[PDB]
Amino acid sequence: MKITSSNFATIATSENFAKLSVLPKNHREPIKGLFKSAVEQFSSARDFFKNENYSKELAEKFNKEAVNEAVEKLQKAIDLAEKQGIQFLEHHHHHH
Amino acid sequence: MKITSSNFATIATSENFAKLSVLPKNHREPIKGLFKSAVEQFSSARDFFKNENYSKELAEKFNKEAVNEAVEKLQKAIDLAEKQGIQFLE
Repeated sequence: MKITSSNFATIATSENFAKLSVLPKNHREPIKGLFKSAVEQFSSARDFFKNENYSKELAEKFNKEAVNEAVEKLQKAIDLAEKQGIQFLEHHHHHH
Repeated sequence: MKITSSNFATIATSENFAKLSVLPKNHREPIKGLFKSAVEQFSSARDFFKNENYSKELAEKFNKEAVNEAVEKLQKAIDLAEKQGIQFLE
């Protein structure tokens, strides 16, 4: 699947994370690492908005670049995982 | 009510998790966390039988203790919730 800034949060779920548990430790730990790293970086990308010493311009720029790096990392983990036959869950709007 | 292995599925639902967004935040956050943590753990406990590197004795032992723990979580979640006036279905 294609990770974007819009759909990140709806794909990087504990469910999709739990699917990684079938890979051998050799392949599983680095993928779990990229996944949890992207998620930590994504969920922190807006924190400069609340930092009073940062301008709105810089906080918006940083937010944008942190998200794009987290998206890149999640794409890397998903792509590594799909080559091993893992199929992640899409977001089905009518289920929420 | 009081949570057990058989009743966990019937109680921890989206409907019941829906009733919790109405809560005031200081109460709303930890009870949503406990609830969500319980569900995720109840489910992960089933992947123990998928691990071919686990003896069936070990996989069953871990399955119970994980379930048991998820039951503790959902119980207090429900304790902490009903104390704020949320009726759940039996």
